Amino acid sequence: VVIDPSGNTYYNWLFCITLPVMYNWTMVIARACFDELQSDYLEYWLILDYVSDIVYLIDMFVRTRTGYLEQGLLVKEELKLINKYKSNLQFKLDVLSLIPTDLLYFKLGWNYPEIRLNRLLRFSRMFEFFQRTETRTNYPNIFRISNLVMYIVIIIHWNACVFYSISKAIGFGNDTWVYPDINDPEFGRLARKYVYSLYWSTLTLTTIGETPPPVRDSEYVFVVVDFLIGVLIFATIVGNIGSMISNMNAARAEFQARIDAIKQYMHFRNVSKDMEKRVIKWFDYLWTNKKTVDEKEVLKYLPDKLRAEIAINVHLDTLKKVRIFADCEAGLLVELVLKLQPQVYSPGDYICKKGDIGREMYIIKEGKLAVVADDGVTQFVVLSDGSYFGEISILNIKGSKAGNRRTANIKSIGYSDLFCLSKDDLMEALTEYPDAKTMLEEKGKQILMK
Amino acid sequence: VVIDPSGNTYYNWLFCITLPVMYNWTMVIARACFDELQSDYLEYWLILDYVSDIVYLIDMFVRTRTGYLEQGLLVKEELKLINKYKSNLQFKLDVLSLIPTDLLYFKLGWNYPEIRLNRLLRFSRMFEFFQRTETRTNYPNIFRISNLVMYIVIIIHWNACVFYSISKAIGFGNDTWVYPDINDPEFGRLARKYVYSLYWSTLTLTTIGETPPPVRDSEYVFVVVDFLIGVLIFATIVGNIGSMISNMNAARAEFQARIDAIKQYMHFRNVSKDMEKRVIKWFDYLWTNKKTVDEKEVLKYLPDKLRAEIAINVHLDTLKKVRIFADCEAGLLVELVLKLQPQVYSPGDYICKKGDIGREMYIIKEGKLAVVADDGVTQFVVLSDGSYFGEISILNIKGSKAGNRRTANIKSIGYSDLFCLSKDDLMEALTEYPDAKTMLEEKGKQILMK
Amino acid sequence: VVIDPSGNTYYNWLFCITLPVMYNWTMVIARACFDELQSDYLEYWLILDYVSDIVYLIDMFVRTRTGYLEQGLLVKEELKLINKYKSNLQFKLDVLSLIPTDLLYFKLGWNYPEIRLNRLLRFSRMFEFFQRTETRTNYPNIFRISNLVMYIVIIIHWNACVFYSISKAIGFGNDTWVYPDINDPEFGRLARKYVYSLYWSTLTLTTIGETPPPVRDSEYVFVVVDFLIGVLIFATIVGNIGSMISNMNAARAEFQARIDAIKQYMHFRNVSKDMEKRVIKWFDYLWTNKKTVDEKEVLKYLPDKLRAEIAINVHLDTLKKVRIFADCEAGLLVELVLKLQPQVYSPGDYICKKGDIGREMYIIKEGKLAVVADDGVTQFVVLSDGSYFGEISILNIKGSKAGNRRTANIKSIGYSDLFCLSKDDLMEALTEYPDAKTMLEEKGKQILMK
Amino acid sequence: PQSIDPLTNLMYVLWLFFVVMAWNWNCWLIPVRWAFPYQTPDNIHHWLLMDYLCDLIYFLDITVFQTRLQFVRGGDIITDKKDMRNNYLKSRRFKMDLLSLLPLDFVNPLLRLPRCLKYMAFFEFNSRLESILSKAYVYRVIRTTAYLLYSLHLNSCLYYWASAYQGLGSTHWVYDGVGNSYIRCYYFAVKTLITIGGLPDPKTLFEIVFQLLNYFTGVFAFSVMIGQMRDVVGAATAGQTYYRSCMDSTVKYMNFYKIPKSVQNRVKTWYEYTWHSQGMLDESELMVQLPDKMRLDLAIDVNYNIVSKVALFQGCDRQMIFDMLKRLRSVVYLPNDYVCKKGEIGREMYIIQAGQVQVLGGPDGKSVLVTLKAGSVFGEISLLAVGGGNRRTANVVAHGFTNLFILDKKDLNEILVHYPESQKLLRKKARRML
Ligand SMILES: Nc1nc2c(ncn2[C@@H]2O[C@@H]3COP(=O)(O)O[C@H]3[C@H]2O)c(=O)[nH]1
Ligand SMILES: Nc1nc2c(ncn2[C@@H]2O[C@@H]3COP(=O)(O)O[C@H]3[C@H]2O)c(=O)[nH]1
Ligand SMILES: Nc1nc2c(ncn2[C@@H]2O[C@@H]3COP(=O)(O)O[C@H]3[C@H]2O)c(=O)[nH]1
Ligand SMILES: Nc1nc2c(ncn2[C@@H]2O[C@@H]3COP(=O)(O)O[C@H]3[C@H]2O)c(=O)[nH]1
Repeated sequence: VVIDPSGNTYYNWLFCITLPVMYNWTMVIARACFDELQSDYLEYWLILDYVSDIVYLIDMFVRTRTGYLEQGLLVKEELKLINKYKSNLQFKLDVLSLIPTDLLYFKLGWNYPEIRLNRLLRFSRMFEFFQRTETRTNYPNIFRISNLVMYIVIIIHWNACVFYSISKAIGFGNDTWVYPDINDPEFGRLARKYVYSLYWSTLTLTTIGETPPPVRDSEYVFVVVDFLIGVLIFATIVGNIGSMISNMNAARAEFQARIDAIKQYMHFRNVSKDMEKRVIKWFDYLWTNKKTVDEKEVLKYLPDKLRAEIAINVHLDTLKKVRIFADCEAGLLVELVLKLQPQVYSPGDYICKKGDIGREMYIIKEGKLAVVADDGVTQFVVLSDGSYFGEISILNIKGSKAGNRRTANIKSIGYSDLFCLSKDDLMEALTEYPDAKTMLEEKGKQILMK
Repeated sequence: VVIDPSGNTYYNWLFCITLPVMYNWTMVIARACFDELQSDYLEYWLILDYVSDIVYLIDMFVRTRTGYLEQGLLVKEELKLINKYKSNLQFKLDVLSLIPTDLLYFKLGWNYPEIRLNRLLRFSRMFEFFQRTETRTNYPNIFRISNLVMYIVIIIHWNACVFYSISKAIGFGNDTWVYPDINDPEFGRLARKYVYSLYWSTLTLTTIGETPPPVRDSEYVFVVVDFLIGVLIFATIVGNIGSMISNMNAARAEFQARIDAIKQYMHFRNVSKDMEKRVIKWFDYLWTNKKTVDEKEVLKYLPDKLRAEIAINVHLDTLKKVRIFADCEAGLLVELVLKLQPQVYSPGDYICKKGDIGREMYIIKEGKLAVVADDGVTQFVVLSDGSYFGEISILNIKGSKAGNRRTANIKSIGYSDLFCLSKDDLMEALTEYPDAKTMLEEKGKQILMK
Repeated sequence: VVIDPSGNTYYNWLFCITLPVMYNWTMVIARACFDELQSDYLEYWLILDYVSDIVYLIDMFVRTRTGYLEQGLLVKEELKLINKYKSNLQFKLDVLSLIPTDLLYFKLGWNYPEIRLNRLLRFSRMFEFFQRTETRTNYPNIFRISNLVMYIVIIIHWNACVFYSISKAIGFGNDTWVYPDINDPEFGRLARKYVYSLYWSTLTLTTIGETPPPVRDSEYVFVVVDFLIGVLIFATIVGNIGSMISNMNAARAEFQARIDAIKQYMHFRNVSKDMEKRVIKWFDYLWTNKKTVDEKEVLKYLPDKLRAEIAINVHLDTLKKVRIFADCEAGLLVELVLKLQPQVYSPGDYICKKGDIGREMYIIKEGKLAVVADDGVTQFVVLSDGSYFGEISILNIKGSKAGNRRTANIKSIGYSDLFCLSKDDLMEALTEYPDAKTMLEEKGKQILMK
Repeated sequence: PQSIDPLTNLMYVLWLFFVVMAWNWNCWLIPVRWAFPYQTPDNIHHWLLMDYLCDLIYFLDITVFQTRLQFVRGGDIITDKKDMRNNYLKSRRFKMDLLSLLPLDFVNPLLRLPRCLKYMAFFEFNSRLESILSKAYVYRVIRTTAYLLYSLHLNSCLYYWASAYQGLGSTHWVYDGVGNSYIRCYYFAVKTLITIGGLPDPKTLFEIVFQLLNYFTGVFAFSVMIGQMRDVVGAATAGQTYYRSCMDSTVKYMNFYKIPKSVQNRVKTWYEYTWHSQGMLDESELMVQLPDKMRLDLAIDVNYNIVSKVALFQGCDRQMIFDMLKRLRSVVYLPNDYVCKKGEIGREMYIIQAGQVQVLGGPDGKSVLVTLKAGSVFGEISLLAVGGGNRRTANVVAHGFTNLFILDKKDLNEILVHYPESQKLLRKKARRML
């Protein structure tokens, strides 16, 4: 065997089949419409055509060898793959694209390469490669812009070829609208022919005009049709690129929209300038360290298994430093990693207050936190990263005062990026391992007796 | 009987009446402005106009026979239908359409066919047919794009007629802006007249220019007004076409935005290459097997009974394969099939694990799941489609060995799509019919002892 | 020390370093392409370049003084800042920018200003200043308009310089497409050269045409590429403008859609005309007084302490008037204001009805309350802003005339906006402050005595 | 009248329309008089009379008319004559109007540019015209069109000023000097801001600079107008687009699983009927956006009277009734569809908001025991049961498209735990019938 379509090997072949398909979509019509392009480089075009046909045979062999999913499992039986490929429309499209029409070279002559206007029917491989690349690549917006620009270039090139063909059918130099006479030394060059056709197609499709007016009825009709194509088909792709470039920074746009909403609220409510400055400073801190993205609303579309694996992988350094789990067997961390809720606190913020009925336990991942006195000046113990706290009020223990209240108050010396484990969710996980329960209770009694 | 508007015969008659309306909106103004088109094919236009008037009369009759929905019920008696039609504005519009203005052909000659502009007041029938066609067809966005392109064609054709009539009023060949002299044999042809008028209409509406500038105040006013129309009306329709094209790929745009957000999150957090490739493989699998669409969001606004009718047909094989459901429940399955939510599991993962709290019951749709002891080196048995598991953690048996915890773990080989049945949803759907549950306690009694 | 990034002095230096980057990104290519611009103002350009290099050196020094955050604490150690700055790519970019290439002026003459193109690599400071401005400005959409306009001006200026360089390489006056001969005193003016190049670039990049057609093949290629780039740029402009417009009308169009939806709901449901009129007047009052925005959705991204003190600052006039806030405890309000949900009531509405079980306690910030009898005419007592009621039903008293019931018919005279506070959340706050609890119960007993 | 309120009293709308016409005359007629020579001494008296009439309208509005508007202060509408005048004096719009009316004697029409500063009256007029008339999107289209026309107007005036500065007929770029002399400059403006092209090329430096700046300004201006038009037509058809998108999403969902055409036709018919009757696809989505008091009042108006009549619900707390109405869900049943089936249990209370249902009885059904109309309530006894111990005695079939408000068990039961007196009263009523 199978090719494993979800694997990297199948994707690597998708690029190797996209090149002949793009060449057939690009240069077959160019050779068909520009006679000098086909005639001058006939050996090169024959070599490229043979290479593309060979890659087409290899692609058909791969599609016979590729494995689909039945009952959720990959199919390794060869005959089943043959039946699945042949029953699909893709086999018919590949066969129709690979009908050998080169024999018509012996009938219609070497100057008719439009007989290969079936080999671009295998656009499905190119579209599949574009769909797979868009998921795989690290720059999806850049790739989407490049793909749509490639579509624009293909459309303009095809319109240039069509305009040159219409000039050829009507006759070069017969009218002011058509391409000038081939006998002209300046306009007889193949490069000049192609680039003036491209210039005319660019003017017509990009709604510029600035072309000689049509003289014949067919010329007027084709100009109307091509301007309608430029207004409808071309300009829609143009607007899509405009929206995609405008929406490259979607997360930044959402963050800025939040900033505008909060600033408009503060301006309407006549909030003091100091508070507005503090809000601006907080949001600058959020944006500078890339804390503006929320993985609760981003990873919620992922499955719970894969989301839990990502949460384990991202925070692998900070949970191993926590002494309440990942110690006896390094297996408890899997259950409570999904229940971690990340919170960010400003400096000078009292995360825990004395006497409050805390409904959660806070696990420090980033930032330095201080155990504060009653006045707010004297700090006893400075808590570094990986140090758990707030575990007294979550569970009641016998022989303790203020079981549902915090024994001490905790403030953040600087910015702290710490998780908060809820009271109810920890009870479900802690009942599995009694040793962790009694260790937590012993530590709580040790810190509560004084 | 009576004609039901929701019936197929009403849609067929809408199609049959739209063609006279489209013919009147296209050809009446063309014959009014291009007089030769009125004179050359008078024996054809008279027959077509009489046929259109006959079909208009038959449509007027149909509207005295079709029913209307009052209190959610269709009216059957003819007298109330006649009164409802005659009391509506549509009867006045139809009467104004079928006013015998063709008798002015005797006074005004055959040269002036613009006496049939009153017959464009049946635009409501054409708009209603276009509205009804959108819901009926399988490709509605494509039809809407085609309808907007048709509206563009109508506007361009009408502008061409207006430009030709204005040139006729000013004088042919008088100026460089107007249509040239008819006595010229190149521009004297009716086809040339209409095609050049369409050329001017297309370039002026699409804001192309590339036309001779106006030289008179009236010409300047018409040119300014027509570019105003092209900016305000034409560009609005083009933007609507772009909007429908965007709505074609709205699901694609949203899913790719989710993928881009997840990848951008994973890019900043420095997630390992294996996890990133696993996420990419999962999303590529979702795209390849067309599992991106979720039935919860799609079927959000539906009645419970209608959603049951939909969901029974989709999941007919699975609920008939399971022994306990659709064989002994006798109506409970209708309640279950709404509460079941689809979920997909990657190969090799553990859907459920020993010692973990179970909040939902799992029903296999198209997956291959196995029962393993600790690690998965050996499998006791494989679970095919329709087999159910995970009901023990939902409800417990009297004298249960374990309470509110999972007895065994199920590993997923291959990509398994399967239903999930939440504990509270199962409680709601199970308290209604306690009778069929005794098989579930029987199975729990058999499997907990071993 | 060190310079904090969040401080205003870092913003000031961002502006003072963006100014030479503004100068370098625009004028360097202009002097490189327009040789008369460099030759005539050589003293001014040398002075400005030396000033820009000095500012670049000071910016490199400031980057060493800029303090990042480790464990959420500002890094005030000089050696750590030096090691952190030099490790980043920005240090390499700053070194490349400040590489001395003015010494190449001796080898290459005074007519080669493009040796300073390495100084364009400090664009990061420019973009950092521009994104810092967008967050802190009070007019974000005006700044976005200015940013987009300046970007378009920069790109048009660069394309004008490219066109002038292409004309210089081809030769002035050799073709009609290139810039005309510089020996002609009208075309030889430097202002004329720059202005016509900018005009050509504006025409090409904003898709207008109105330029002489290309003569050479290279001119055709450059014009096609420039037109395609200009189409993409115009699309980006249109997308940015539409997004900005959508954002501005985000709240207003949503509110108008809500108005249309509620009107259609009332027309469908046969809602009484009095209630319909009252609801339309209610929505008009909400929109005119700008009370349609909600504090929960806008401020949910803020920290809990920051949001709490913002809610204190907005409602500072009414919280001090309440007898429970800033009267005895002076500090209960900071933790209790988060639990207050704002609500609006139309004239004639009933806040509470005698004989109904109490759910929340009401705090008045604006509006007038009637406290009407059962007849609907007489009022026992009028309630003003900053008052509280509805607390004696939710408070539990052993001896009460009415048990857990409202004791009066509260009527809003007109459009009263209140804060509702749930009973259980109040009991969470009341237990921590027994002094606040006792006086509240005493007031309840006193008001229940009569 | 001494006191005038903006919400009603359409004479206020009419006067404010006259003020907007005066402001439009000032905004549109100052640039065409400053640039063009149309302000000839032959008809200078007409221009002076129109300007004096517009100034009279401005003076009347600022002095005698605006001070009569009643305002809300702390939720209370103030009717006193002195208080309205004081709040007007404290208002920003009176300061803007007073800055608009300034005496500039010095005939130059460029001295009346303060009169264009009375723009808040136009925005207020826009707000009320969005309020008074239904289908307000056409007024927004007209307003965006007027903005585009005013931009073209200003560009034409600037172009004529530039042409007169260089001299009419001096070269091809400037206005040549024959014709209406305004439609030509408006043609230049419409071909410049929208950037059609086709205009004569500029020769001199001033002309090239003006053409450059005009094209660059017009690119952003044209983008602004097309964005405003696109936003307006999107907001006008936002509900239609959303309903269509949901409908085709459902259609492609049923087509993906090869669902037979009968079920698909039923779903499409339900979608069409719901969109044509309700005007919206969901009711709870609109309900949750409204305030709690407004949602409760809407619940009381529609069906509190219907709920109050039924005997089982009698004796309840008033808030007990008010809470259940907020949880009634509107469901549309197609014609010839069974709302209730014999042989299956019932847990759903059915309130017929619209349409009629038929109760089926006799041998093998096929007979109408009763035809319950709108406002009839059936299935209430199914609510008060232990759960699964009750059955539908007869088939209930929707005779037509019927809209029913439904309340179901375990949704009423969670309201019972809120009110214990209602809990025990309903338990006593339930055990009394059984
Ligand atoms: N009382 C007390 N708490 C400490 C000390 N060191 C760390 N803590 C943590 O600070 C936390 C504050 O909230 P809790 O009382 O819930 O739990 C407390 C402990 O987890 C200490 O020395 N004394
Ligand atoms: N314990 C056990 N469970 C099984 C077996 N075969 C299938 N299962 C199912 O696996 C499920 C795992 O979750 P539960 O313990 O809730 O319920 C379990 C059973 O439904 C088996 O042989 N032993
Ligand atoms: N009983 C009573 N309550 C009043 C009076 N004036 C104001 N109130 C307040 O109105 C409130 C209505 O709800 P509650 O009965 O809970 O509490 C009531 C009191 O707080 C009064 O004169 N008598
Ligand atoms: N069985 C029966 N039901 C009727 C009749 N008339 C009205 N109904 C209503 O039909 C309803 C069907 O469901 P329920 O049994 O809950 O309640 C029934 C009554 O409300 C009748 O004559 N016979």
